[PDB]
Amino acid sequence: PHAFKPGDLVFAKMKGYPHWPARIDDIADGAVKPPPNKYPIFFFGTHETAFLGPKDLFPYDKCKDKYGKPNKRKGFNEGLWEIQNNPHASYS
Repeated sequence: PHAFKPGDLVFAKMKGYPHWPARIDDIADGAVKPPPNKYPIFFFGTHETAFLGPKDLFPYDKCKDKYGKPNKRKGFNEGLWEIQNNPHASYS
């Protein structure tokens, strides 16, 4: 098993939110230097971005049984559709 790379599918954990379907984005695409050992995360559904370290990143194939369940939070269910059906699309 390897370090996280752009295009990796995850659930990403932030405080006040459930584990959220997300992907690792490419930094070589932005014009922004990431904090040390943090990754640019794109959240499905909301189409928001944040920087998160590996402790908040849960690989999607391993964790979807547990986290890949409908939620009432705004964007979550759309985000589930997007990660399962077109995770690598332009949502921009």
